[PDB]
Amino acid sequence: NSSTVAIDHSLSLAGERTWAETMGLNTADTARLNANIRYVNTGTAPIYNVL
Amino acid sequence: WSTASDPYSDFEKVTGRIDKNVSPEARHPLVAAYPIVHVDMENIILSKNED
Repeated sequence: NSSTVAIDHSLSLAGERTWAETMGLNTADTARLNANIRYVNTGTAPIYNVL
Repeated sequence: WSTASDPYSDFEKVTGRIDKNVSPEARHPLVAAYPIVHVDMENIILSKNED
């Protein structure tokens, strides 16, 4: 017949470096446009307030 | 003033002092002159608003 009585102490030092990257997107609004345009008059009379 | 009640007088219609885009068979006073406009749909574009 035996009887074992025990005790423990403990430390722990945990250092962590986390890198993360995320790319969100919406399928309805993927792209935005921009046009570079000129206006040409090949006619004979001038035209005003051109839209 | 307009026997066909279209927005053009009898005299303008027989004289020719009219919008020339009026068809020639509509240049008779008993012939009405009016637009008929209807829209056709060539293509659909659906976009799923999912992000």
